[PDB]
Amino acid sequence: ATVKTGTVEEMKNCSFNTTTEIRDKEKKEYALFYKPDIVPLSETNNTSEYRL
Amino acid sequence: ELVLGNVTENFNMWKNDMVDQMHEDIISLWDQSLKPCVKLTPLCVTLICSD
Amino acid sequence: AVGIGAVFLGFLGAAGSTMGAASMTLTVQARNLLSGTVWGIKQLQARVLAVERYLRDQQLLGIWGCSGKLICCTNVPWNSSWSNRNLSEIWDNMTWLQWDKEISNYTQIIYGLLEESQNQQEKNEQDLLALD
Amino acid sequence: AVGIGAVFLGFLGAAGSTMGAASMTLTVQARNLLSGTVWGIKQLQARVLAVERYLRDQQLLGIWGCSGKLICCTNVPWNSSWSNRNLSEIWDNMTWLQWDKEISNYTQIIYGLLEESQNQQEKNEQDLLALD
Amino acid sequence: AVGIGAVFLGFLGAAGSTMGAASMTLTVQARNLLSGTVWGIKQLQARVLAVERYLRDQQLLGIWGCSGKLICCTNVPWNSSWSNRNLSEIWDNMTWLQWDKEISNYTQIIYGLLEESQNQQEKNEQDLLALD
Repeated sequence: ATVKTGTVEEMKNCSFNTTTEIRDKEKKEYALFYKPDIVPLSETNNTSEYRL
Repeated sequence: ELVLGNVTENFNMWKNDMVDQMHEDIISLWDQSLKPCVKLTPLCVTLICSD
Repeated sequence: AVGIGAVFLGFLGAAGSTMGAASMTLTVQARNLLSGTVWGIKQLQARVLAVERYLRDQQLLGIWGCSGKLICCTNVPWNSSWSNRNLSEIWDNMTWLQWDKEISNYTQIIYGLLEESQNQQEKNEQDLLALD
Repeated sequence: AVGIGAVFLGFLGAAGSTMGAASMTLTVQARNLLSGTVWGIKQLQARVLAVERYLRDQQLLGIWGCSGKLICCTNVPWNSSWSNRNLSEIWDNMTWLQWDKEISNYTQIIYGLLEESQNQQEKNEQDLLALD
Repeated sequence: AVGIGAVFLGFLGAAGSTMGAASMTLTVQARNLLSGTVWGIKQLQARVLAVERYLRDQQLLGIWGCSGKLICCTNVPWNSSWSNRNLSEIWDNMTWLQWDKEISNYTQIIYGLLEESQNQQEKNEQDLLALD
């Protein structure tokens, strides 16, 4: 969220594509999550990639 | 068939409850009859139209 | 208006007749108190209340005396403060619904008297049966 | 066949014995007419119908007389148009099931006679207790 | 503890009093045995059991005699093997709960005596009304 100590770094800032009302249109969107809701997505070179 | 004879009784049209039983029974039955039917969720696509 | 085949089969149909004349019809009301997805719960709840209504009445009739008799005397004297009419007004002038407007005051006083009259009578009969 | 521990506990076990000899078993039936997710609705509807079946008989016996007596007399004479048999055929030859085939005709004649027989008794007792 | 307005309205409240003293209070128990989404099934199942419990008790009382009497004598003598106490202990020293700890043994022997005692009486009465 702003790097630094585990008081701020308890928050990640994450972005993803949501499906809009229109099934064929997807929109990029963002939110903050606490580290315990998030797990590093595997199958990648230790990157910025995650899931719930 | 039963006309009550020498009785007189205080009826009311607007303070009446049985109208709300009709109203709740109507809504609860309408909403029940729709549950098994096709949701149109896949059809919220971009339509392209002309006259 | 009154006919003994149906007057209380749609309930109520004697209620204008005055209290003495109504008293010949009571059976037609008694025999009609108990006729017969979320609608399943509606009907079950409606039925089960109609049973408990009937049994709670039959239980009160049991405890005071009399056990099933439709009409009975009770050995509870009628108090002066209730005595506001000559008997002929009650039996020959008033309707049952009109009389209810009076004795709907103070009713549970009568039920307390009626219950305890039966206790003392069962105590007394028990000693007579103990001698017998 | 007959055995007062179980004959009517799975019901009906006396049905061939002839009408007189069956009269000793009635208690075994009287004690058993009330033994005891959509399946919950099937069971609740099964139970509540069995209660309403039972109470409606108790209401009828209560209205004709007799309030819980299993057997009683009634001050309705037996009409010649039903009297097609001598008493020995009834009590010593037919079964209850064989008897039903006759008096399943005209049954509501009898229930009209019985209910009014009681009304007139309760009226007549009321006058005597008024004089008492 | 004892008080006829509430003692058995939360049920049970005379249970410490000894059997002779508790006998004045029985009415308060009887008059309360029948008071009143998936939770609807839970409530209907509780009600329907409370009804069938109450009726199965009244059915037994009918069959033995007595159909509504709260207290009655029964023409079954008390066998020596149960007679293990003087009457004065039973009525003046034990509580109803402490007494139950004894005659909770073998109670069905007494029900077999009570049921059959009524049959022989109702047959005997029918032969007298057969000459009335």
